[PDB]
This record gives sequence, structure tokens and C-alpha cells, in this order.
Amino acid sequence: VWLEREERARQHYEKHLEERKKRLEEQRQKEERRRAAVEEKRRQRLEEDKERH
Amino acid sequence: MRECISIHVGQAGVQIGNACWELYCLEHGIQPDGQMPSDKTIGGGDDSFNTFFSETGAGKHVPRAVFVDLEPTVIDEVRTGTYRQLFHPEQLITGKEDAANNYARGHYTIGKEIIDLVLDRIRKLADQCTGLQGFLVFHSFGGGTGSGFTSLLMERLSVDYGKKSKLEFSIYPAPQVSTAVVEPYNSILTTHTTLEHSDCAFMVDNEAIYDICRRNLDIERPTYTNLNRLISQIVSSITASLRFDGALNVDLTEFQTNLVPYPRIHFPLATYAPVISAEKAYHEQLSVAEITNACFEPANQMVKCDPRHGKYMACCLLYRGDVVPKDVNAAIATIKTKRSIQFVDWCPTGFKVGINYQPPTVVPGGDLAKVQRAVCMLSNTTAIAEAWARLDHKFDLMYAKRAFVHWYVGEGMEEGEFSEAREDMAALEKDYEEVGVDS
Amino acid sequence: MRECISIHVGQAGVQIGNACWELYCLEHGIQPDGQMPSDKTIGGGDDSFNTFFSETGAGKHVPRAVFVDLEPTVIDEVRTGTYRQLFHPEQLITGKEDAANNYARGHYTIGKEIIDLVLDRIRKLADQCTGLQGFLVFHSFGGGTGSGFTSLLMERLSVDYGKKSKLEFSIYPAPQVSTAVVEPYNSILTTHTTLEHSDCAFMVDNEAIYDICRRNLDIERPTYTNLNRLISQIVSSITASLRFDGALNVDLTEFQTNLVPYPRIHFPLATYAPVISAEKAYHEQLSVAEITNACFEPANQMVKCDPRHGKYMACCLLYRGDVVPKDVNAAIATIKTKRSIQFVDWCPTGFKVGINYQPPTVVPGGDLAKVQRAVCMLSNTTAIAEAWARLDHKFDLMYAKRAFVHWYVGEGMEEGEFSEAREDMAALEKDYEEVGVDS
Amino acid sequence: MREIVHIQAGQCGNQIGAKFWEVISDEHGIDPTGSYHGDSDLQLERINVYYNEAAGNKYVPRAILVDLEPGTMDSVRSGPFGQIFRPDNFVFGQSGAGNNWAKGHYTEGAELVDSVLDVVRKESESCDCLQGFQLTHSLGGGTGSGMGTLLISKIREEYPDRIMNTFSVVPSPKVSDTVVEPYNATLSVHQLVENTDETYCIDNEALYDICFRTLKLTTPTYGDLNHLVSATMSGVTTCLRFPGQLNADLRKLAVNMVPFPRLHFFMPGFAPLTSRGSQQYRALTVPELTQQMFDAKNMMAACDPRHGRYLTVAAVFRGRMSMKEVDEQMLNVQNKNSSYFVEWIPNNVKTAVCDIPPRGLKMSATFIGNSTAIQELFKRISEQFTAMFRRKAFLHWYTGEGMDEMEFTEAESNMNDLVSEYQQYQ
Ligand SMILES: Nc1nc2c(ncn2[C@@H]2O[C@H](COP(=O)(O)OP(=O)(O)OP(=O)(O)O)[C@@H](O)[C@H]2O)c(=O)[nH]1
Ligand SMILES: Nc1nc2c(ncn2[C@@H]2O[C@H](COP(=O)(O)OP(=O)(O)OP(=O)(O)O)[C@@H](O)[C@H]2O)c(=O)[nH]1
Ligand SMILES: Nc1nc2c(ncn2[C@@H]2O[C@H](COP(=O)(O)OP(=O)(O)O)[C@@H](O)[C@H]2O)c(=O)[nH]1
Ligand SMILES: [Mg+2]
Ligand SMILES: [Mg+2]
Repeated sequence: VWLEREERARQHYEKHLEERKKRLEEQRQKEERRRAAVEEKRRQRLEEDKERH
Repeated sequence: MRECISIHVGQAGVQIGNACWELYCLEHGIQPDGQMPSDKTIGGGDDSFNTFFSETGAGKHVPRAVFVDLEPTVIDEVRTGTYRQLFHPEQLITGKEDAANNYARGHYTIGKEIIDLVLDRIRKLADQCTGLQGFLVFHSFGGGTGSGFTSLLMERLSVDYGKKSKLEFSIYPAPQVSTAVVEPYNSILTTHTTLEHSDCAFMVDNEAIYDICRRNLDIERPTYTNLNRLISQIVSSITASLRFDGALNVDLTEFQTNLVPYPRIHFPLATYAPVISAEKAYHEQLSVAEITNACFEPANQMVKCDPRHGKYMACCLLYRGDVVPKDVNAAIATIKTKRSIQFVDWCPTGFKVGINYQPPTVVPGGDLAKVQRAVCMLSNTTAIAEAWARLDHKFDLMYAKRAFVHWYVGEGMEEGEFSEAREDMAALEKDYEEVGVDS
Repeated sequence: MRECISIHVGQAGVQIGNACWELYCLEHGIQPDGQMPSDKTIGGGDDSFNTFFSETGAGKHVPRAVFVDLEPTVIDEVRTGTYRQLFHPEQLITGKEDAANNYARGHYTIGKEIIDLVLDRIRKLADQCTGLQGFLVFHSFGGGTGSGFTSLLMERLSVDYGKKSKLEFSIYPAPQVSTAVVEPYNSILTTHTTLEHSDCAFMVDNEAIYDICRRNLDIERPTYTNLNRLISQIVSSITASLRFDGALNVDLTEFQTNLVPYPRIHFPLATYAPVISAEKAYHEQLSVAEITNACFEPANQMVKCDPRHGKYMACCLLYRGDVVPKDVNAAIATIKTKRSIQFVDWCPTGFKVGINYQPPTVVPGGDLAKVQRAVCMLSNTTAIAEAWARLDHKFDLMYAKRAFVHWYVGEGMEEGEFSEAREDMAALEKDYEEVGVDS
Repeated sequence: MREIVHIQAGQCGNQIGAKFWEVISDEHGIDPTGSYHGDSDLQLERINVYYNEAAGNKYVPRAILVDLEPGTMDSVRSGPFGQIFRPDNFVFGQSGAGNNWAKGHYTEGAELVDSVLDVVRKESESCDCLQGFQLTHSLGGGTGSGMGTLLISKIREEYPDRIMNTFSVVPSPKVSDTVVEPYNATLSVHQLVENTDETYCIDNEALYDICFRTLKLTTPTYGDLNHLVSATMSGVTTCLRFPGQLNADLRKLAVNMVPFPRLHFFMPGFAPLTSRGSQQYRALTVPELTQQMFDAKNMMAACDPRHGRYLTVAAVFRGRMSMKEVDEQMLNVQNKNSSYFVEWIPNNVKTAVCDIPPRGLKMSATFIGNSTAIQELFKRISEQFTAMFRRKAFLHWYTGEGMDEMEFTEAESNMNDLVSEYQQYQ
């Protein structure tokens, strides 16, 4: 009975940690897509100014 | 002969233990460095202190104790202090970071890292005993290491030793004065998982002691040093029976048989009398009858509760010093006669009495008067049911909005455990209600 | 570390620059020949003046500046004067013939002859910087060379550097006082082609200064020397932040972030206080609160306009010398409380504050009192919209009869350019009307 | 054992952080040259919470200094104790932020941050038990908020289980320091609320009032205001360094202080504070410390706590004290002023006591409150943001770096949700 209670607690904890890692990876991917989008928008504005001159 | 192992867990555990070991050394004449100026016999015999100290070397007395914490600060205070030479280095065990009052941090995430070390030390010490009777565990209920680790330790000891008694000395959450805002969660969880593994838990309360110190010793500023010395005196009277000859000796085993009428009701409250400063002791006659009656007043309980609202199920009196059995018996008969003290109908013989010849010891620099005789009382009453009810109420108010719940869930404690522990406590409240109904 | 390049164009540009370089030398202890009596460190360090002077030879300090004119006379006065040994010969650039108040000569016919020389010199100087922040260009609006050449230069720099800030200090045509009969043509043409290339242009006015000199300094004959010294003090307070430690530092970039709410509105007016002669200063209490209030007085504007006719969009207060941050904060709260000072509804946070530890310097032989503390204020207001309207009106009256038009057409300007510049100014007036409407 | 990495950023951050290190060096007997010249063994037992030990028995602050403009750092190095920070930890760019959050977060900071992180990794590798990070910064500025949240996010991804604490200077209620504060502050809060464990809110407007009203300084300077901030920062971690009757570290404070994961913005305070002239007329007792701590006029946040209720309060005391007095006075406060605490949390006060007072005092105490009154700060920022955003005032400066309206809109919505969540519990 003791080992079984302890093993269930271990399994819950590990699943929790896997979900946390997934959320952290999603946050990272959202920031990288956002930053890259910002760089592209900035690049395009600058090229248009050069075309204008 | 007979041996007893002391385990001190967490901040409160270690600080009380320091008060206890100073007192044991004074009573036996053992110096802080483990030497004895009158060490005439080395390695055994009686020398009754062999109950608590191991005999080694060529006159070194080593206390049978283990001090455990998840954080190093309190233990380091021991390691560099006065008694640094008294304890073996492996009796002082530390982790790196505390549980932060998170039950789950202590029980599920951190404690697993040192529990095997702690158990191995207990094993090595236990193997040197021939007459081990039990363990004494010192802890607090609302604490992180305190309850997290104690619960973990209790389960493991139940498996490995099984039959040795396990007595717990602990600090119950006070009704008004608190030190954390999460205590209701920690206390409910502790009882749920530890209740079935303990044989008898003795309760004390800091709030009640604060008032005793103020009224009886006239201490307007009763800090932890003073509280720890009063707790130490109670513990000493309980174990004095093993160490000193008495008229009626009581071992550790007889306490759980006399004070626990049902397996789920094992929480006697402790008291002690006289508590008096020297200035007043000089003018009073601290007779057997007077001390005995003092122990039953609502004004001298070490637990803030009110005994007049419950009934006594069992009552254990321990006398020390200049005590005569006929005076003791007469005092008890008076108490049985007095109508304000009620006993349950199913317990016609509620009293059990031990008497020891050795009078109490005053620690130099202490508050207490030197007296010829003192009485320690342990009582199991239904009055305590109210304290449990207050605690359950506080739990419900916070759980209802899930305040702070994510702090336990994030450590691996499945949310449903909170509900199961609550249901169990409801059952405990009901068990008290039933034994309290006369029929 | 952080460097700044100063460009001085035409008659007004060069003469103001001379006032500035004398003041910079006095503040740093640099002699007219570029030597320093206390030249203990050579080639770097702090020596914060390394922002404006490069370190060459073995102890010579060389200002980072370029002086440009089409007319050789004003530069020759520099070349044979007191500071002839302070500037590198290629920093003094001249043409052979002036623009003769013709915008087109300055921009299309003559300016093209030296623009490549000017740009190459700017490039060589810029390449010696590691932290160039921007350029400061000094010019006049109604000038032939001033605006013709500046417009040409601004276009070339915005292509080659792009991201460096470009700040302009310039003299706005006065409403009554004028020197040329064609200022309305030159000013409209300048704004049309330069508006899009400048990040922030600070406005001053000779007519307004003459009144300040007469009222505050009691000067009945305020010749250009005096005007140039007052202008120099404003410029110095703006750049002092780079050169001296403050409580709150402000770099050059921060000015455009705080003062320009929309890309087409970037003409803050400058003020300065206290302006006082020594004779009165002896009796005055030049406290932080008084100096601050003085900056909002209509009688102390450096631009002839009336601030009570518009609203404020953004105000930048630059404090120098013995100033305590608490007093600055209290003084601002007082200004916000006064109902006579209005801010646009869309700007709830209209202030920016910088504080520098270095007090203002008085040039020997000057008019100004030595003071412990001074404030320079730069503010962007809608009150200026009226000045633009007056200028457009004057243009229309002359263009209607084609007065002097053939003088620009004969240089290669098309008639269409006058019409386009006028249409754009109509748009600029409308831009101010919209920001001025609360909703 | 437990170690803290200290990161300072921007002009404000470096001014406060430099004062912070001066205070710690005095507590531990550390000379301006790094040498130890103290008088108690307790100064060395936990020295490594904040210092690395260099050969020759010298101590080096485990701190990192970050900026986009080098002028700030020259001031730090030339002043007192400027010589104790190692040169390898001065990490900086050349451009400055220009008070443009977008530049601070997406361009200039985007390039500088890799160097900062490499330094952070070298420092965390030297720890026996890293516990957490402390970041010092402002919210209304460029480098401060740009690098502030850029670093917080990167660190949270790499060290998801360490403690992340910040001390932030917030925009004042009457006078702005920067014209575009509402944009910078809204964008910053949006990210802080997701990544940190606790934030302390510091308002110069409140600090000017305290030093003027209580300490009677008619000419306070930033050095004095920085002193008050430093005293609080030091008080928070006292128990990691010194022994006492009942301890609490950073992890314990978070557990007791935050009942719900998003409500972690605190209003700090400090006691005793007296003017010098009046020092001679008031005895300091535990009841006196309690009286000054629970005082609206002694809060360092510019938000009146009497306009809301306390979810929780921590009181950390330093010096020899009666435990009974500490417990009793806290009980008396909750019982007599019950209208200011939430009824759903039995016991709203957590305490700790360390036995060593700040140098020069017999005793002192630090207050940390978690009050629903804080919604006023967030509400003010939201309304100012709205007024400017609606006319796009000064907006092209952010969109010119590649930000857009969608980013601004999301930050606005989160600001408003945080306010609703605080209101929900009053
Ligand atoms: N009687 C008495 N009680 C004490 C003493 N020190 C602490 N306590 C009590 O201990 C309780 C809290 O549990 P702790 O023992 O501090 O818990 P811990 O072992 O440090 O583990 P953490 O909670 O994670 O820090 C409080 O309610 C205090 O009243 C003491 O010296 N004497
Ligand atoms: N404040 C100030 N203004 C000056 C000074 N010298 C000339 N100005 C102004 O300059 C304006 C005319 O433009 P300038 O820069 O002088 O002439 P320019 O650069 O040689 O170009 P041309 O028009 O072709 O002669 C006039 O309206 C004057 O008010 C001076 O020393 N100080
Ligand atoms: N308390 C305090 N605040 C400061 C100090 N220096 C600057 N500040 C504040 O910093 C804010 C401006 O942003 P700042 O951090 O200086 O610009 P940044 O370098 O781009 O981040 C204002 O709200 C100032 O009041 C200081 O020494 N102490
Ligand atoms: Mg502990
Ligand atoms: Mg000319």
C-alpha cells in the first residue's frame, strides 16, 4: 500500500513537469516568431525609404 | 538496560532539543565536552543515564539523538556553539534549502533526498541498543520541514521497527497567534497522513505558555528561550521515570496503553505545576494536595482550550521529589469528589499514578524556583474536539477559494488530497462526539 | 564614447558657431591654440570634452566641426582671427560667390559645386567617431545660402547616414523685422523640401531677443554679438548633458522621442532663464521655483509669438547647477495647477526633466550675471501655428503678382515648385488644427 | 549556501544598485578595496550569499551591470566602492535607448542581451545552491523596461525553478519624468506579470514625501532616496545571512505572500524613521515599530492602503526582541482594524525575527504589504495609456521599429484584467 501511494504521487508530479516544459517551449516560440516579425517589418520600412530617396 | 532515541526535526524541533540536552547534562553531571568530573565507571552499568547517553572512549558520554533539518542555519548554531563537542557530527543532518512552509515541498520534493540518510543513522543508533523502548519525535504542526518531513519519517519507521513505541511532542497551532498564513493547510494534511502511525502525541501551545509565563512567573516578555525551558521540564518529568528510581515506576509503553481508549483518539494535553518564581516560592507551601489541585485549573493548561466544556477520558499523574503515596491518594480522592470535574461514564477508573524520588532541577540562569516536589499531568479529554473544529473551519474558508492551492499542486501533490484529508478530519471530529455521549 | 558633429552654414551659421566655440573652450580650459595648461592625460579618458574635441598630436584639442559658406568673407575672418589656430584648415570651406538671397542659387546652381567637398569632410570626421549620436546644423530660414545649401545637405546626409539624429538650430523670420524683401519665398521653399528630413528643429528669433536684451539686460543697443552669446548659452545647456555628469542625464536621441508627437510637427521653441545683469542679480533670489515659472512667461519667449493662443504638447526642462530634484518636482506641479497654462487632452504627461550638476559659464566681457542655477526649456506648442499662417499670407501676396519669380526660374526652378510648396504649407497648417482639437 | 545573483540595469538601476552594494559592504565589514576588516565571525559565515571569494581573502560582489550607454558605468566606477565590481561584468552597448521601449526590447537590447546572458551563466556556474536573482530597474524608461523584461524572460526560460524578484520604480501620480511613460509602463507590466515571482513597487513621489515629512530633509537628493530603497532591499534577505529566532527566506515569503499567482505586486515600507533632531525624544519599542509600519503615510508606494484591503502582510524584524511582543502587537492590529483585511484568510500576517539589527540601530523592521489598493496604480496607467493611444500620439516612434497596434492592444487588455482581478477580492 505505501509504495503504491508514493508511485502515484511521483507519476502526477512528472506529468505536471512535462506540461510545464511544454508551456515554456510555447512561450519561447511565440517570442521568437514575434521578434522575427518585428525584424521583417523594420527591414521593409527601411527599404521603402531608400526607394523613395 | 533500557534505551530511548530522541529525534529533533525542523526549527522548533532543534531549538527544543537544545533546551532538553542542557537539562539532561545538568542532571547527570555531564559537562558540555562530554566529560564527567566523577566518571568512576566507564562503558555501562547504572549510571542510569545510559538510557540517554552512550558510553564510549575513555569517559565520553554521547547523547542518543538525531537532529534533522532541510536548512543549515539552526544546525550550524549547534555545530559552532557550547555543545558542539557533545554531539557526533553525523547526528547533525542538513539539507540546502527549506520547505518554505509548503507541506508538499517537505514531504514530496525535498525530504526524499535526505530521508535515507536519516533512516540509516537511526538504524545505526538503534542497533547499539539492547532494550530500545521507543522514539521521541519533536516537531511543529504548521511548519514545512516539521510536518512534511515528520510524516515521511513516521511512515518509514512504522515499516522498519513496527512495534517500538512512537511518541510525539508537538506544537499545536494557537487559536489567535499564528506565524504563517498557510497553517490550516499544513495542519490538516499532517493529521491526515500521520494519525495512523503515531501511538501518542502530546500537545503544547505557544499562546498558552505566553500566558502562563506572564501570570505565574511574572514574565512580561516570555521569549522562546523561556518557552523552551518550560517544555524541557515537562519532557524531563516524563523520562525521569526511566532514569531515576521511584516508588512507582512508569515506562514508555504504559503511557500509550493508559491514555488511548480508541485508536483514533490519542492526543493528551500536557500540564505542569507548580510554576512559580523564587520570590513567590519563598512564601508558599507547595504541598502535595495543592500542586495536585492546581493541575486541574483551566488557568494552567499548556494548550489554549477550555477543559470545562469536555470530559476526561483518561488522566496520568507523574509526581517527583518529596512525595508520600498517602497524600497523593487523598488529593486524588478530593478531585474525584469535586463536581466541576467530569469524567466519561464509561471510564470509572480514570487515574493512573507514577511517583519518582528525584526532585526537579533548576537550570542556572533560569526563571523557576527550586522546589521539593512537582507534578506533571497528561490528560486526554474531549474538550480538544473544539480545537479540531476551529482548525477545520479555517481550512474550509481558504480552500473554498483555493487560496494558495497552486503552491502545493506545483510540487506534485494532486489536488484531490486536500479533499480527502478534509473528509478524514470530519470523521475525527465525529469520533470525539460519539465517545462523549453518555449511555 | 559618445560624439557629436557641429555644422555651421552661411553667415548666421558661422557667426553663431564662433560664439559656441569660444564658450566650449572656456568651460573646458582649452586655449585658443588648442593647448591645455593642465593637459595631464593625452588621447582619451574623461576629459568629457572628447565629445566635442578630438585628441591629436601631443596635447592638441581639435573641435569636431565644419564651417561652410559660398561666400569667402565670413570664413576669412575666422581664418585670420583669434581661433585661427584652433580649427583644421579643411574645416573651413569656402566657395567663390554667394547665393545672393536666391534659394535656387544656393540649392541648384552654386551649392552643387561644393556639396561633394562638404560631404567628404563630414565623412572623414564621422569615421573617427565610435559613438556618433547625430549632427547639429546651424542655419537661418530666410537666407539664400542658409536654406539653399542646408536643404541640399540635409538630403544627402539622410541618405548616407540615415539613422543618426539630425537636429537643427535656426532663426525663424521675425514678424516685423526683416533683412531681405524675399524672405517669404525662401522660407516657404525651405520648409517644403526639408521638413521630411529633419528630426527636430529648434526655433529662435532675433526680434524676440532684442526685446529680452532691452528688458532683462537693460541693453539699448543689442547688436549681433549679444544675440550670439545668448544663443550660445542655449546650445550649451542642451549639449551640457553629454559633457557633464548630472543627476538625470539626457542624450540627444531623447529629445525627438519626447518632443515630436507626430512626424510633421517638430518645431519646439526655445527659452532660457534667468536672464539677468549682474546689477540686478545681486538683489535677486534665483530659486528653482522662480526660474521655472519664468520659463512660462510670454515676455520671455525667444520666438515672437503668444503662447496664450495655443496649447502645449510637450515640455522639456533642462536644469543646471545647484538643483535639488524635490524642488524641481514641486515647481512642475505648480505649473500644472495654473489654469492659464493649457495642455492638449491627449497628453496627460507633458513633461520631461533632466538635471545637470555643472552650473552655467559666463564669458569674460559678457552681459550675464554669474548664477548658481539656470533652466533651459524646449517646448512644442500649437501657438506656433499662427506664425506659419502669417508666413503663408506674405507668400501669397507676393506670388499673386509673381514678384521676383523670374529670379528663381532663371536658375532652373520650375514655376510649379512654388505652387507645390504652397500647397504643402496649407497642409501643415491643417495638421496643427487637428492636434489642437480636444475630443 | 543559497546564492543570489544581482543584475542592475539602466541609469536608475545602476544608481540604486550602487547604493545597495555600499550598504552590504558596511554590514559585513568589507573595505572599498575588497579586504575584510570586520569584528565578528557572523560576518563571514554567510558572506557568500552575495560575494565570491577571490584569492588573497578578498570579496567580489556577485553582481552584473547592464546598460546601452557607457556614461552610466563610468559614474559607477569612479564613485565610492566603484572599484569593487569586477570589470568583466560591465556589459554595455553604445547607442542608448532614447526612452523608446521598442528599441530597448527589439533592437539594441536584442543585440546586447546575449553578452549579458553569457555573464549570467558564468556566475550561476559558481554557485553551490543558486536560489535566485534580484533585478533592479525602472518601468517608465527605455533601457530599464527594454532590458528589464528581455532579461527576465530569458532567465525564466533557462532557470524555471529559481526565484525571480524585482525592485521596480513606477510612474508617479502628479509629475512625469518622461513624456511617453504610459506606453513604456503598459508594455512592461504586460510581461512582468507573466514572468516574475514578486515585484516591489517604489515611487519617488512617495519617497520624497517620506524624507520630507518624517526625516525633515528639506534638500533630499537621489543619494538619500536611494538609501531608503537600499535599506528595504537589504532587509528582505536578512535571514539568508544572519541567525535568529524564527527565519524566513525569499521562498517562504513568496509562499505566504501570494494567494493567487498573478497578485504579486507589493508595497514595501521601513521603520523606524525619525529625523535626527527628534531622535533623542522617542524610545524605540516593539509597539513603536508596529505603529510606524502600519501607517499609510509611511508607505514607499504611492498608493493609499486605506482604500483597499490586505490579502497578506509580512513583517520582518531585526534585533533582540520578545517574541511575545511581536506576536501580540500583530494580533492587536488585525483585531482592531478588521475592516482592512480580507475575511477569507484567517491570519493575515506573517512574521520573522533575525537577531542582528542594521548597523547603528538597536532594532528595526521591514514591512511588505499585498494590498488590493494597488489597483489604483494600474488604473492610472491604463487611463493615461488610453488617452494617448486613441490619438496615436508619439506612436510612430514604436511602430517605426516594427511594433504594431496588435501588440499595444494586448498589453492594454492585460492591464485591465489585472485591475479587475484585484477588484474581485474587495
Ligand atoms: N515553543 C517554541 N516554538 C517555536 C520555536 N521556534 C519556532 N517555533 C514554532 O515553529 C512553528 C513553525 O514551524 P518551523 O519549525 O519553523 O518550520 P521549519 O522546520 O523551519 O520548516 P519551514 O516552515 O519550511 O521553515 C511556528 O508556529 C513557531 O511558533 C521555539 O524556539 N520554541
Ligand atoms: N542671430 C543672428 N542672426 C544673424 C547674424 N547674422 C545674420 N543673421 C540673420 O541671417 C539672415 C539672412 O541669412 P544669412 O545667413 O545672413 O545670409 P547668407 O548665409 O550669406 O546667404 P545670402 O542670403 O545669400 O547672403 C538675416 O535675416 C539675419 O537676421 C548673427 O550674427 N546673429
Ligand atoms: N529613485 C531613483 N530614481 C531615478 C534615479 N535616476 C533616475 N531615476 C528615475 O528613472 C526614470 C527614467 O528612466 P531611466 O531609467 O533613467 O532611463 P533609461 O536609462 O533609459 O532606463 C525616472 O522616472 C526617474 O525618476 C535615482 O538615482 N534614484
Ligand atoms: Mg526551517
Ligand atoms: Mg553670405
